[PDB]
Amino acid sequence: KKPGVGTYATVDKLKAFDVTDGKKDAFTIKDTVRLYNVEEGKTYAIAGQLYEQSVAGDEGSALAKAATTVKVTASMAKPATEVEKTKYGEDVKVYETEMDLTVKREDLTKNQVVKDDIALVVYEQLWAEGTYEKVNDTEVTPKGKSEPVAKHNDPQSSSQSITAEPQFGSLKLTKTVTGWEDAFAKVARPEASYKFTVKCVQKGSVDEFTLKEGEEKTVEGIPLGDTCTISEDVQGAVNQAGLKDTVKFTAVNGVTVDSQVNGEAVVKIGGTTVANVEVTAENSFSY
Repeated sequence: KKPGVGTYATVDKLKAFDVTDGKKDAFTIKDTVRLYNVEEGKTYAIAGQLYEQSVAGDEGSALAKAATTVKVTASMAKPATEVEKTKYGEDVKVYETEMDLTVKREDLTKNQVVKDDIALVVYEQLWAEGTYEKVNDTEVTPKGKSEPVAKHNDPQSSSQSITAEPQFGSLKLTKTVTGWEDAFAKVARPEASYKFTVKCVQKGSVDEFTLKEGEEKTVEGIPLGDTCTISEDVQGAVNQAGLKDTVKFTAVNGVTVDSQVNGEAVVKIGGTTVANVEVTAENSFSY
């Protein structure tokens, strides 16, 4: 029997949190530390670090760090999990304590649009009594070449994983028509089909579709703060109506829509601000 260490990471009792929550400036990862086959009455040092998964273990890349000393006692004992017993034996003695790892929301988002879930992971080390020169509240200083007696530096650990989950916005587009003239039209008004392409730059999306007059289409899952472009096939509209088409874009809820070329709009979907945006493209036909 040799000492071991394990961890279970949570945020507000859960395995994920909303990283695009503007009301939060930081998040606290509860790092529940499980000490295996340690000696009652000895004083160990423990350290934890929080990393984004792709750089997990890279010194300099830590989002948060914590360190402390723990004098192991019987009152800390907790029942072993089946996973713990499988690894360490059915008689493994488990002692539990905890530390907090607090990360600033801006160190996750970089104050930029968040496209995808950010995978996080907690690493932990256990240091035996006398093996560390000192401990501050972030790091254990070794005695020269000394090392922890156990580590849990496991980047694929589900137990130590946390997901920083972004929320998403959406864009609804509705087509309207004014100025139709049967003398010039080449199709029946209710059969006219108006072609659009909606692109969202941070999402990396291209959605092509048609709307008849009065129809709508929604593009979902747009990163908050994304820039979205809407492009109509204006010549296709002109060909069907037999008239010039001035496309007039509007949006509800005070959202601005910019149009620098006829049939082209740019709109922001949320902030880095309204998240479910609704735009109307009016095909204003005239001779």
